[PDB]
Amino acid sequence: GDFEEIPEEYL
Amino acid sequence: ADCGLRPLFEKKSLEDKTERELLESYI
Amino acid sequence: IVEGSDAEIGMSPWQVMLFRKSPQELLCGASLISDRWVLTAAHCLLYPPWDKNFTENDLLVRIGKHSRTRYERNIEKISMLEKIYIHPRYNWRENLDRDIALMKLKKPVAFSDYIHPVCLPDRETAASLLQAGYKGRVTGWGNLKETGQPSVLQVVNLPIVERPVCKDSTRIRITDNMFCAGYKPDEGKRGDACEGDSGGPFVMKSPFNNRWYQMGIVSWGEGCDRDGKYGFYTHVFRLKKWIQKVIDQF
Ligand SMILES: COc1cc(C(=O)N2CCOC(C)(C)C2)cc2nc(NCc3cccc(Cl)c3)oc12
Ligand SMILES: *[C@@H]1O[C@H](CO)[C@@H](O)[C@H](O)[C@H]1NC(C)=O
Repeated sequence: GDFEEIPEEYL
Repeated sequence: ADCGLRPLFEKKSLEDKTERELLESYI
Repeated sequence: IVEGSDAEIGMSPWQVMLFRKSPQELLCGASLISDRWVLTAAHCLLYPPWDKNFTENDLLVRIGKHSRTRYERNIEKISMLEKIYIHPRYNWRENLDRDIALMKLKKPVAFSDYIHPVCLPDRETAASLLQAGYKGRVTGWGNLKETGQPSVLQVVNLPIVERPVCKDSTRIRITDNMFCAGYKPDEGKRGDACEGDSGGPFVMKSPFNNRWYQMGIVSWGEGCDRDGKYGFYTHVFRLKKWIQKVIDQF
């Protein structure tokens, strides 16, 4: 992943 | 009512680096 | 964006990133038009020739961003989609006529220094500003070149081009719902949108009321920043009856 991980709440 | 006025620019009466280019094109 | 520059902080606070899930990638640009509504290009969501058919749960909306890849803790806000609305006469079969869609957010986004809506033009705005030679501004996190990717949001200012010149640059049928922009070969200067920028805003700053209006939506180009080619933008004002209808009903 080129993108930094997003907080799990948004997933 | 406040659309299109940027907090860090118009709201503070600061201009960005290239908006004058747009204004100069509006002849 | 090809041959643009890094955005200033808070320069384009209506900029929205459409972000795909699984797999985590840039889907398209978009723009914030109220606390609950985001504007984009229909082809960002539905485009059968490329097997693109995104549903609400496939995508997130990321607002207030500057860095392309970082999670911008305490600055950006991440929103879920309630419903996508694509123009019913969007022409994906042919020339991307009416390349426009709306997305309603599940929850209203709080405005901040970095998050703020753009205005939509009325008839008078369009008539005053949508003139050959008048420049607008295109922003996005799309490719830096046709054939790499930016660290931060890119910005380029481009002139609107005469309708005949637009038509004569392409074999594609150009409709009244489109306008084109960019420099001519003899103008020396360069710049264009590119892959990943579709759906983002073409904005102009009214010299009458000093507000920013979204006049266009980044739609398509034949490659990116090619000599004698232009970018084609959805004419937002021409589609505003549809915009108004959707927001009024839903
Ligand atoms: C489906 O979406 C697209 C199709 C095509 C394409 O290959 N064609 C050839 C066949 O006819 C068309 C009308 C469908 C266009 C190019 C596209 N470019 C973009 N965005 C990047 C971009 C690049 C440069 C300036 C702008 Cl304003 C935007 O989306 C494109
Ligand atoms: C896209 O997906 C929707 C929802 O599953 C489906 O109903 C629609 O027919 C699909 N459209 C295509 C592939 O054009």
